[PDB]
Amino acid sequence: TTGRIVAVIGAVVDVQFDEGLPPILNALEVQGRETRLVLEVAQHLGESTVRTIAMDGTEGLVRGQKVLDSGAPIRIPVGPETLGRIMNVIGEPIDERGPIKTKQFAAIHAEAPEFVEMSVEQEILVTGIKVVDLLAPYAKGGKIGLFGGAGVGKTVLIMELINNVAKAHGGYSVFAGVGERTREGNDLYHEMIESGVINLKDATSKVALVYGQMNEPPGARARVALTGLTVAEYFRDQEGQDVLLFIDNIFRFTQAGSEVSALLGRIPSAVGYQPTLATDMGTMQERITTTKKGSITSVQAIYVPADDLTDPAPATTFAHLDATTVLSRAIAELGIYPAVDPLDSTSRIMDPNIVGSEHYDVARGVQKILQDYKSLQDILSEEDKLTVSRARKIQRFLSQPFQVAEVFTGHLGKLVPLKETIKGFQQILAGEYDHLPEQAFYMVGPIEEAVAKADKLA
Amino acid sequence: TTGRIVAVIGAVVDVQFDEGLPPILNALEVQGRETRLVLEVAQHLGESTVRTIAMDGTEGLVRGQKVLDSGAPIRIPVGPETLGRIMNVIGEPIDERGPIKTKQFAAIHAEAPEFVEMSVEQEILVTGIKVVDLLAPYAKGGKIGLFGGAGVGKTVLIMELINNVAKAHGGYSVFAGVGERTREGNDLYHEMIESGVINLKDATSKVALVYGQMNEPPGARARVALTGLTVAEYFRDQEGQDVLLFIDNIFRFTQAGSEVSALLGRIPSAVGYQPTLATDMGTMQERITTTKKGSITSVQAIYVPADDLTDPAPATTFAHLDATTVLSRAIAELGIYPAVDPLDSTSRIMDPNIVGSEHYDVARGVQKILQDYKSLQDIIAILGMDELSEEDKLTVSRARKIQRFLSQPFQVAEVFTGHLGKLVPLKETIKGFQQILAGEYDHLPEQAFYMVGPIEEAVAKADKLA
Amino acid sequence: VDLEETGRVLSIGDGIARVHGLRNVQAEEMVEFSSGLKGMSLNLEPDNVGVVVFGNDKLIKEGDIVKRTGAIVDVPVGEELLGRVVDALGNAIDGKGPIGSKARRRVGLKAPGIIPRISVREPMQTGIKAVDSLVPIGRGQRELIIGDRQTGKTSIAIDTIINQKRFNDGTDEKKKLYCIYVAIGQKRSTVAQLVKRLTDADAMKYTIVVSATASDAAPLQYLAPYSGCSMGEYFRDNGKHALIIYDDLSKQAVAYRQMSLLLRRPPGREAYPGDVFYLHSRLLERAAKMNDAFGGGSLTALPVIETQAGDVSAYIPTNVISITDGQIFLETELFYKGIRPAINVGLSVSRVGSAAQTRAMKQVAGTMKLELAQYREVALDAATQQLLSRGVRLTELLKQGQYSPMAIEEQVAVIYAGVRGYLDKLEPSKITKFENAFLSHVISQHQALLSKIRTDGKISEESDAKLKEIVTNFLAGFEA
Amino acid sequence: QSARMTAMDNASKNASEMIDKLTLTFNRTRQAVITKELIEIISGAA
Repeated sequence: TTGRIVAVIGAVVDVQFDEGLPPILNALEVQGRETRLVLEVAQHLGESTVRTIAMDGTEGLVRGQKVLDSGAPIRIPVGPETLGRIMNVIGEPIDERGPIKTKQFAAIHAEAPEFVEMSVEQEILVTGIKVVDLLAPYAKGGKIGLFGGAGVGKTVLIMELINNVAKAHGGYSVFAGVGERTREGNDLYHEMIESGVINLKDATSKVALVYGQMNEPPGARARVALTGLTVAEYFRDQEGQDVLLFIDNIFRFTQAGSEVSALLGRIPSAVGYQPTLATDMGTMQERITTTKKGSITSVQAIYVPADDLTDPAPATTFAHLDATTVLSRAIAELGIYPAVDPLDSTSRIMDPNIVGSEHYDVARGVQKILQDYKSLQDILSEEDKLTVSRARKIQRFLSQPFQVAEVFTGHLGKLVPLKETIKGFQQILAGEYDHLPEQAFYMVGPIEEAVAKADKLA
Repeated sequence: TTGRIVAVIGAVVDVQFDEGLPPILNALEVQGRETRLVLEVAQHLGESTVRTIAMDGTEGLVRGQKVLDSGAPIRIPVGPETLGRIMNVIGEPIDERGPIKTKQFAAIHAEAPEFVEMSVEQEILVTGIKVVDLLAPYAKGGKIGLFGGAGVGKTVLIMELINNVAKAHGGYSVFAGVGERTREGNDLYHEMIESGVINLKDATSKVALVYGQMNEPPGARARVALTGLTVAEYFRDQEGQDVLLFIDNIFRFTQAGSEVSALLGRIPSAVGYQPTLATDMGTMQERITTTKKGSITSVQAIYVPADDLTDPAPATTFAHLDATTVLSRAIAELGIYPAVDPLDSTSRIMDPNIVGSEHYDVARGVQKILQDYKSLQDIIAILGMDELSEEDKLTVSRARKIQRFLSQPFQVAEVFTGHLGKLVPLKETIKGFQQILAGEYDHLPEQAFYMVGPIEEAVAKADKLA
Repeated sequence: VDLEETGRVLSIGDGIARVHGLRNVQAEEMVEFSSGLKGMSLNLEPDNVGVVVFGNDKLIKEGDIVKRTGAIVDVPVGEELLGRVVDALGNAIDGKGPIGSKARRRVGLKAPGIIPRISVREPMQTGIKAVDSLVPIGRGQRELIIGDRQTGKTSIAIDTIINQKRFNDGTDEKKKLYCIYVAIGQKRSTVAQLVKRLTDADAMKYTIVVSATASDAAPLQYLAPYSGCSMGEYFRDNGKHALIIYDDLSKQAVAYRQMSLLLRRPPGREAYPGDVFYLHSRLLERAAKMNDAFGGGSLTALPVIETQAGDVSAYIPTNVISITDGQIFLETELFYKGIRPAINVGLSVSRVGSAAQTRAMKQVAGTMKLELAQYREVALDAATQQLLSRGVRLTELLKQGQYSPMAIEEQVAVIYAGVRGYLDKLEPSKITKFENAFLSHVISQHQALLSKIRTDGKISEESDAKLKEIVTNFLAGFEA
Repeated sequence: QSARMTAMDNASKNASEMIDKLTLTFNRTRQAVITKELIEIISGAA
């Protein structure tokens, strides 16, 4: 049915319908405008009028302008054809390559999996990255808080994750830019092309891109994480995959929700956040989980407002996180890449019960010896000298050449299997390689290459 | 005649009347409830409609439900047969012992004693609690307030005072439970049966109990203090006798008011409180008083939200008191019980012309050394005591011994301290702190002064150590 | 058409539906929406009824028909719920089919007054040494579990549930403890993992799980504790004993604050409504111990509160402390050091539990309480050298793994060794190893003494002298 | 020299614990200021 605009106040538009009203969350299509303008129903105001949030600018709108009820929430292209493409919150291509020709479309508002669909199986999603797999492993269906600003190799880590998960497991990735800076959205796209995770010439792309740029209205930036989620849900629920979902930034998801709540006249809660802060977060996060079909695992870049970890935004987000990856400038300036702080990064599945007994012991041994090395930095005996040289070789063996940084450097990038990582750090703790030099452990893959780097350079 | 309910939201019920409108404060009776449901008229809204506050839950009420005007405010039993009994906000027996057959009733709203009725008599009431007796003594017929955050020692202190004052007292007591633990009422009731201050077989009971606890909706919690007061007012005026009134906890009165105010649609005041916080408190507190006609020694436990003494509730309560005992969480965490802040507890009778120069001098001397210790906390927290001058080290050592000698085992807290309770005569309290200030025990270890009664116990304790 | 029994939605979109009609609806009556959602009549106004919706409001539209149920908001109760996972309304979410419960209780029923009660006297055994010895819990008591995120809060509750298996396998209904775990605001995966754990431990059969998770509407999270509590009261009022865990009340308060701000009620501290204390007070008051005339049953509650950075002085933490009968405080710093359970002994309190401790435990734990209180200021001269030596070994006995809660007599045996001085010559780093070796010895060899302590609830002179010889002879046998 | 080493080790530890305590007070105050200002604005608007 066709309604009529009765109010326009910024990105808030009221629409009157003569017959049956569109349910809350339904997408409405504004008639007679150059590009596509979607309005999402937020409230039934009474007297046949609904209040909506606009997905694009509202300038030029006239009272009485015709509006079409689509019959459903925002529906976007889902399938293999999303891989390598960039779409917006309403599923339109924004890479100037034409339609995204999927054989299915899906609603962006979808209930989180039910209790009966839950998997109790705790499984490590092997990334093939030594720092991560050993000390702060990712859990299938889990959420990982990615910390650190820029210049700490964030994007290269992201691209290698996409590369590795597709290579090792056979699962695809989805990148949701929530409040994406248009300049940085362009950079990321072309960097992904260079690394090979996006291929413009064939169907081998490993990521689907979903962008909600900063200059878009609150409604668009609030819903774009859901759009990305919906693309990921196809690969899990229709193709049985272990999918990766990147959300850059989770705070900007919260911020956009606060702005939408403000625009709808809802009274702000503590610190100015929306009263629906926790439910806004929960209805989104709970869709990221392990089910019987597969799993969506999510890496979420975290901004901490005012560096206050007790701020409602990070505090509410932390409730949903299972692990952290802390990218550090101090680790970067030491030349160790990835620049992951091996002591600050933690994981809930670092447990002798979930991961192997062999996994837990070695990782606890690596943690202890790195902390003890920092203790001995202030100040040695034969036992202390042995723990110092062991730890310095451990610091270097945590570094890794990436497959994504192969054309830039020329150095062969490495994907290291889990058991190869565990036994590598196990052979250093035992002092089996304290017979061999130190810098042979810097920027290598499996331990067999560190032995060969000592065999060649002797 | 009859009214009809037109609106219900929590404790607030609007009622329309066709003939004759009940004045503000009248008790209305809701028809058809299993247990008596009283609505108190708060406002006239216009169009023959009144806004009321319920004294019990409003679940099950329907628009159009009949309401009758009782022609009076809430009236409760008052007199000798309230003694040994427990009543609720509306004066109903809640002890399963049948009717309270008093000869008289009284409205729970009465006007405060006038200025002409005031007594200026100021006589010390010795508690046997060292901190109180020394620094901020209570007065007979005086208004006492016990300030404290969650779990710091308000109720233990009020219970120790009931133990130390009431038995030495010759008269009646009234305990009003206001928005506190129902199980604390059960404890008190049965302990009073065991001790015999409540007798179920005879007319010899010396205590009347009134309860409206934290299981109650806010209308009940806002009014139950008035119910308690009314019972005490009778004993003060119509018997001209010395009355003790204990209230745990009077903050709950103001908090309940905040809950109803939110439902009445008032524009809120600071920190979300009712705009009427101070006047509501004044109209209630001004009734809790000694008059020329009779004495009320009142002790009110005063909860402190988020430990914030500047919160409008506790902040407005101070000026209603003659003596204040302010408890501190920091002090409790150091192990000092009772957790009294010796530099934030005051009394109107702390006056050399009242307590004598010796008492006054030792008190002020103790407070000086404690304040001198306090304003060194910045440097001590960083560098420790070893950086201070010899002069300052001496003041720190004595202040720490005084801090400990201010602690005391309570008869009531024996399970928690592990020590037999102690009650110290005033003269012994003065002498003990006098000797410490003089440096007579500079040689003794600090821990010797911890959790003792008289100073001799600190000497004996040090002798066992070395 | 029937404006007395039915109404039409006027507006919806702030968690509240405004409904025209329903002239005969009661305050706090459950109503039913066309879509199948339930709601509570909150606001009775002259021209409309304000309805709180127990589900997503996308499912309600202007014009939708709303029907009276005639019933004040209630839930199914009974033994049929044992072994089941239900949502806040008591509907099965575990796919195990219909729940047979015929009886129902109002979720908002006021707690028993003064007279129906009696002092808590019966032990509610957690099987956790630190708790049962130093912070004892009685049946009827409310004991707050409080601490920062990931400090071991839920683990306390889970081990307590698992512990009851030994009584529940018996035939004496008075000794049994039926359990209710209320999940509020949690991840669905977390709850699923929880039931799996309970099932593996054969504890699910005496447990009801009520779940309103992170993606459930705020009014469902608000409701969940009250629903679970009513399911608990069924046992309390049937002369039996139930234990309820509210995990957690911080998230419930957040849910209520959402509802309250959307209703435009005036906020105060941290934007919470003025009735946020009452929200928790009316709930926890319902955990109670009943006198014999009322059947002698009980409901024990373990509410959970999450602190930010160890700050117990904040609004919601202090509110709940001012309600419960003590707290178990879990500390991040202790958890970080490897102290598990991460219980701060000195800061933890049981206000009413000592009367609900067996005499056997009362004995050895009172002297441990003394020996730890004398250790929390000395933590070298010989006078304080003994106080430090004893305190570190006692602290080692307070360490415990998960999922193996201990019989009270087994707890009394291990604490006995440290208190009487059978660990003094052994090094602190080897106490944990000694304990497990000592426990398997007393279980395998001396069942007669452990059985007698369990039955008598006391260590007599015969039991004390007999136990003296066993620990002496094992200490000589224990080498490395 | 031993005693200075000792005292300064303890002072640096006390400073650390005070930094944490003060940072927590700072951030509670920081949040409270924002919340209070907003409640005054909302009350004026309503």
